[PDB]
Amino acid sequence: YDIQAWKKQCEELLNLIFQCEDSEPFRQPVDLLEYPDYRDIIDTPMDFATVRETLEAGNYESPMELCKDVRLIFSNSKAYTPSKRSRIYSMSLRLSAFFEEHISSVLSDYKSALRFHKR
Ligand SMILES: CCNC(=O)c1c[nH]nn1
Repeated sequence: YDIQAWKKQCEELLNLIFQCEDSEPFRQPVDLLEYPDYRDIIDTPMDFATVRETLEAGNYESPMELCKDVRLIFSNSKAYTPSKRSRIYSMSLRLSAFFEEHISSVLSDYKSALRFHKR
């Protein structure tokens, strides 16, 4: 029933993602000195510290908005990878599976609570 519960649930999931070794390439914005052509390929950079900062600033209204930005971290990795076998892309796929497995109940509980609120 709690329409605000998603926020702490997302904070806890972000904490788990930061402890996961697979999140290392995605914890901070991609370094342009490391990947000089990054902005020629990626229009909208995204990373987990930016997601956490947006959440802590009170700049997400719903967990769907947070989801959209986390999914953008993974689609940017898929678009930038030179190979479906690359180390960083392979890390992104495992981390995406872990994220999707955990965000499912957050989204469901939020949408259910909002439907109850507007009944
Ligand atoms: C963190 C920026 N690099 C990537 O997303 C990447 C590199 N190889 N495969 N994907």
